[PDB]
Amino acid sequence: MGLYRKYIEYPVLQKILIGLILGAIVGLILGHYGYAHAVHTYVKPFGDLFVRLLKMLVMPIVFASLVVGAASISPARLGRVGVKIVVYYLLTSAFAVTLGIIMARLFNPGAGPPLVHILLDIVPTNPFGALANGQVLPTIFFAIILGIAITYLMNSENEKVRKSAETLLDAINGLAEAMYKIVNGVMQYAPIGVFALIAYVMAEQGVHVVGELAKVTAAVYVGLTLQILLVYFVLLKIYGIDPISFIKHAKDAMLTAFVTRSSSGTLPVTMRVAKEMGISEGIYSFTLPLGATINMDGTALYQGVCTFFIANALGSHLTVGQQLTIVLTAVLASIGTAGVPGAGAIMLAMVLHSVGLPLTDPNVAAAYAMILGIDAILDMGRTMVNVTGDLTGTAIVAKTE
Ligand SMILES: N[C@@H](CC(=O)O)C(=O)O
Repeated sequence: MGLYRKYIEYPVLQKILIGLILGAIVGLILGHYGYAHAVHTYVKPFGDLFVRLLKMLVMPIVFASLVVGAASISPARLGRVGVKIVVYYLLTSAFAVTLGIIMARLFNPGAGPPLVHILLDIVPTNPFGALANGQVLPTIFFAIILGIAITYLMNSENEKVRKSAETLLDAINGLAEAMYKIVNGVMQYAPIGVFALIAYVMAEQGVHVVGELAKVTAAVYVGLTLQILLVYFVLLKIYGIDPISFIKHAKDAMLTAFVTRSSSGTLPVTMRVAKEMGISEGIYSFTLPLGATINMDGTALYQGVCTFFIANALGSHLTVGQQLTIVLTAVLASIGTAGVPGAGAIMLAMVLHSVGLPLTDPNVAAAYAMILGIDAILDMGRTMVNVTGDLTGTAIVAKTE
């Protein structure tokens, strides 16, 4: 076709980066000349199509890949990896949100759920209904249950049941391997989408990011970088794995999660960098699709610093906010959020409705609107630390096995 084949000749991460750079440059130039409605009605629909594709991909890829993932064995490896991976994700997410409580105290703010039905909603009251209407967490539950039942059926004695279980597992594996090819097809289109998205985001609200609300995003970025270098480095340093080689060996997945702003949009490159890391296929194949959508350390560290930006601009106080329930509801919102770009803001609204200062006041929508505008640049570092937390967990359970 001509220049199209040269466009599918470049490597991907030497192209999404040039899209981000030439999006931020043209966004700043068109923000210095006041073309904000021009970008918002001409260039932003490409980024909205990109976000539409990354939302489309998440629901088959969290079901079929997770059913295939729960086919190592039923008892031993699955049980031990399950317990020592969910408690690992819980401690990493809780340490991230208590770092967020630690943050915005050395840093500054910017001036200018019935508590058991949330856990009972994990069990889906209808599996196809909880697969249609979003609901990533009950889809995860039903997918793990179906995987365990399929790996029980494959060890049966009747030949017809064995053939039927093998055919069902091969069908779901065909869907889970077709969704990765659709991910590759989307991430070929990705530089146009990230160009449009960062162009609009730098144009509309990002023109004054460094003037005011610079200390909140400085708090987010310094907290995420210190989260990396003070949790993941020490967790690789406990179990005897050199972590600078871990960054230089997983920088592929780190960078594509940094630019595409989706944890579940970087699942194939995270799987290929685990195999290029050589973790082992049977030991990552369950915990990477689980960890892609059950632990988000970026949103966990992000909800605390967002609630401290809102509550310390014009809010009640910090100890009247009762930070322990902020930690708990932020861990729950990190667990229950999806892997799309603009996901954690809605769960942040859920956190604020659940802990205090709900979204009805005339001085809470004005603080939330600025962070809804600036959410798109924080999503980058959020998904970056999420995918490298997944990779860190896979390397840890590679060590203790
Ligand atoms: N972008 C995050 C969610 C968020 O921070 O809004 C994810 O893909 O999981």
